[PDB]
Amino acid sequence: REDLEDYLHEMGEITASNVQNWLSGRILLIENLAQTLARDHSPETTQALLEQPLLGSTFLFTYLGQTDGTYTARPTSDLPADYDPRRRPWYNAATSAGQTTLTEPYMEPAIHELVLTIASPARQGGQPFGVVGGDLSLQTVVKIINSLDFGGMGYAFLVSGDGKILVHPDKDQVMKSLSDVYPRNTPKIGSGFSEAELHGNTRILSFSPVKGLSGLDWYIGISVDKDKAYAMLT
Ligand SMILES: NC(=[NH2+])NCCC[C@H](N)C(=O)O
Ligand code: NA
Repeated sequence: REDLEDYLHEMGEITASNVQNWLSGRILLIENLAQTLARDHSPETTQALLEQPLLGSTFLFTYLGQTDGTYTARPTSDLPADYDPRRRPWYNAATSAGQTTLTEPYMEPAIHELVLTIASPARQGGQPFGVVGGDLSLQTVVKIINSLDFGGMGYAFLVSGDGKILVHPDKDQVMKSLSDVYPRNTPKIGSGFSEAELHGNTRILSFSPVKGLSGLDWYIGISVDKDKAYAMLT
């Protein structure tokens, strides 16, 4: 029957769970770094803390955007001379969220590529002195969304609650609304399964929410080829 619906539900929960566990470990570093900088954030200690093998191999750039405009980042790169950390989208994201949150994908100014930033408000007893941040390329996340093994029948993407596709294997549909990519019979966020057409291919979409992301309701979208998926086992 439509036990394929049961398959898309389990794969959606497993993917959403694997993305949560993947982001939890990286959030652990930024919080551990923000709490250490809360105890000491002198340029001597901030330098030694920002350059360590665990942070360097995990994020493209690990940095502390201070409250007075001071910026320290590892590794260093070419940023505009008027670079103010407080005008950055990751600075206001951690401030408005009041906790460790994820930024929607934006253009990284140094390497010119889509990245998602983990950011925490660095405070010492409700007195914020800066915002700690770490950059994850959108390409890394896309690889983690599709780490599960499909039968070549579909893929998996990340979409927000409002319908804006965050990370996606197709670079075109990134940051575009769910209505833009699917103009007619736009899939609905949440349960259940929706039918749509993309590039002349009948597609079935399912959405499983990413549990555990404080401050965000992000859904793992699973878009599978309808005809290719109905090739079932015995
Ligand atoms: N010194 C650096 N290379 N910093 C790079 C990280 C900056 C951060 N991605 C931003 O958009 O503001
Ligand atoms: Na396909």
